[PDB]
Amino acid sequence: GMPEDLDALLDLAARHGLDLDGGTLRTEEIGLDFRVAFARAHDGGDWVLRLPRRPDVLERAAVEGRLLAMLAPHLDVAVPDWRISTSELIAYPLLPGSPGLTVAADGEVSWHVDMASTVYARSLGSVVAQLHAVDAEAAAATGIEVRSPAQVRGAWRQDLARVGAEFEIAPALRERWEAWLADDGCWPGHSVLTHGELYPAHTLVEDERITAVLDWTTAAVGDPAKDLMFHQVSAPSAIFEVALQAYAEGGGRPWPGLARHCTEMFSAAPLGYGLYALATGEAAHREAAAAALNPP
Ligand SMILES: CC[C@H]1OC(=O)[C@H](C)[C@@H](O[C@H]2C[C@@](C)(OC)[C@@H](O)[C@H](C)O2)[C@H](C)[C@@H](O[C@@H]2O[C@H](C)C[C@H](N(C)C)[C@H]2O)[C@](C)(O)C[C@@H](C)CN(C)[C@H](C)[C@@H](O)[C@]1(C)O
Ligand SMILES: CC[C@H]1OC(=O)[C@H](C)[C@@H](O[C@H]2C[C@@](C)(OC)[C@@H](O)[C@H](C)O2)[C@H](C)[C@@H](O[C@@H]2O[C@H](C)C[C@H](N(C)C)[C@H]2O)[C@](C)(O)C[C@@H](C)CN(C)[C@H](C)[C@@H](O)[C@]1(C)O
Ligand SMILES: Nc1nc2c(ncn2[C@@H]2O[C@H](COP(=O)(O)OP(=O)(O)O)[C@@H](O)[C@H]2O)c(=O)[nH]1
Ligand SMILES: [Cl-]
Ligand SMILES: [Cl-]
Ligand SMILES: [Mg+2]
Repeated sequence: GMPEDLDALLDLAARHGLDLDGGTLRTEEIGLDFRVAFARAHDGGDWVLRLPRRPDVLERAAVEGRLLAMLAPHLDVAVPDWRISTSELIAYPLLPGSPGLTVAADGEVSWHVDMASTVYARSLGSVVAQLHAVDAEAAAATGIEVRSPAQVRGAWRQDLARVGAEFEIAPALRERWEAWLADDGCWPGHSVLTHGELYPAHTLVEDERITAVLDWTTAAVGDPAKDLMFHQVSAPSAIFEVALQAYAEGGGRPWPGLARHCTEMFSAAPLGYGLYALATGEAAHREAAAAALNPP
C-alpha cells in the first residue's frame, strides 16, 4: 500500500542518495521495530527500505549492521547489503527469490514452498551448517548477545520462573517444560552463531532452493537447534533427516536429542508470548499469553 507519509520518505531517501520512483514505493510489512517498504529507483534498481519506528531501535540496528558486514563473505546465500545505514534510514538492494511463506497483517499465512520438499531441506541444512561454522569470537565482536551452553539452558530456566511469577501456567505444561529443562540429552554441548528467527518468511527461494536469508536482528551466539526448530516441527521426520544429513555434511554437529529438543522448545512458545506481553504491557498481549499458558 501507498504510504501516507510518501512525500517525506522520498525526501528522506533522496537526502541519502537514493532517487526513488515514488509511484513504486509501497509498504510491505510493519514490524515491531521496522516498517519495511519496497521501491524502485529511477535507474531501475529495486530497493528495500527499513524505517526505524522509534529511536530505541537504533543501537540494535547498528549491531545488526556490524553483523551483516562480517557475515556476508561466509555464506553461499545472499544477505541484506545495507548500502544506506543511518539513524533515519536503512536500505539495501532487493534480494532475489520469493519468500518461502508470507504472513499477512491479518495473521493469515500464504505458503510458497512446501515443507515436505527434499530440495528445501537439503538447502536449509547446508545454509545452517555454513552459518554455524562462522567463528563465534569474530561474531561476538559485532556486539550480538552471546550465551554459552550453560547460559542457554539457564536463560530458559529463568524465563520459566519469570513467566510463572506473572501468569497462571497449566500444571501439565509446567511439568513438561521442567522435564525438558531437566533432560541433559536435549541440550546442546556447544554454542554457535545463530540467526534466531529462521523460518521460511525469512528464506527467499527459487526452485525450492534458498537464495537469500533476511532479517538478522535476532542473531546471537547460542543454541544451534534454534535455527532448525521450525523445520523440525513442520517437516515430516524423514525430511528433517535430509536437513540433518546436509547439516552434518557441512560440518554441523547435531546431537541425538536435537529433534526432540526442537519439539519441546516449540511447545514452550507460550513462554515467549508471556515474555513479550511483559515487555509491551498491552492488555491484548497479556490475555493472549494467559490463554496460551493455561490451555483448555
Ligand atoms: C521494487 C518495488 C516493487 O516491488 C516489487 O517489485 C516486489 C519485490 C515484487 O516481487 C518481485 C519479485 C518476485 C520474485 O516476487 C517476490 C517476482 O515473482 C515478482 C513478479 O516481482 C512484488 C512482491 C510482486 O510479486 C508478487 O507479490 C506476491 C506477494 C508474491 C508473488 N509470488 C509469490 C508469486 C509475486 O508475484 C508484485 C506483483 O509486484 C506485487 C504487486 C501487488 C505490485 N506491487 C505493489 C508494486 C507495484 C511493486 O511493483 C513495487 C512495490 O513497486
Ligand atoms: C536462483 C537459484 C540459484 O540462486 C542463485 O543464483 C544465488 C542468488 C547465487 O547468487 C547469484 C547472484 C550473484 C550476483 O551473487 C549474489 C552472483 O555473483 C552469483 C554467482 O550467483 C548464490 C547466492 C551464489 O553465492 C554467492 O556467490 C557470490 C559470488 C558471493 C556470495 N557471498 C559469499 C558474498 C555468495 O552468497 C552461488 C554461487 O550460486 C552459491 C552456490 C554455492 C549455490 N548455487 C550454485 C545455487 C545452486 C544457485 O545457483 C541457485 C540457488 O540455484
Ligand atoms: N523478495 C524480497 N522480500 C523481502 C526482502 N526483504 C524483506 N522482504 C519481505 O519483507 C518482509 C519483512 O522484512 P523483514 O526484514 O523480515 O523485516 P521485519 O518487519 O522487521 O520483520 C520479509 O519477511 C519478506 O517478506 C527482499 O530482499 N526480497
Ligand atoms: Cl511506523
Ligand atoms: Cl539461544
Ligand atoms: Mg522479519
